[PDB]
Amino acid sequence: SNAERLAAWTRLPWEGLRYSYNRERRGTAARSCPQLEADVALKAIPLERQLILEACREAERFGFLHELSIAIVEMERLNKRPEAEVEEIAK
Amino acid sequence: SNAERLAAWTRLPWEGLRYSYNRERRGTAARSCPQLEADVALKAETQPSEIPLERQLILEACREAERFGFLHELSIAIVEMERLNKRPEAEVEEIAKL
Repeated sequence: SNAERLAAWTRLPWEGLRYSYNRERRGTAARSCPQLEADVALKAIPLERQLILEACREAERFGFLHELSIAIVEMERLNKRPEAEVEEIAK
Repeated sequence: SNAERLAAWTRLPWEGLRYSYNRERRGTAARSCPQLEADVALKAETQPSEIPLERQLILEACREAERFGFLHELSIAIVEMERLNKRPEAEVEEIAKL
């Protein structure tokens, strides 16, 4: 789905991305960042990718994947991801 | 936090991982290995799940290191043990990004 594409396209570290997931999950019963990280540790693709992937899937399950994708693109542009590569995820 | 990252990354058995936890907890009020083992075993008892107890033990130990301020020392010790078991260096850099 688009959750996997988004998770595979991003270049941000989870250390940064976790703030956007935490922001856009507001109002939903999706897992917190502590819960996502703990579930990935307890049920043990590179680890950081797994966390991003689990976050994006959770956003899709709880209906805020579009909001998260907007925030990720914003963070990417803040870290100078070229527009030609933002074009890849806009489709 | 980085406790969850470390616990997810390590493949060491608790039988081995308990040594680095016990060595790096010196000087702190962190729980001993038997205290962690009894606590986690009871928690796994009161909430039965498919989660391997060893994975809960390791996560608890990493969280305890973070609480008492020796998580960085525990990460170094864990990586040394993993390197002794020939954990591929490409995987070591994944955890070294902390």
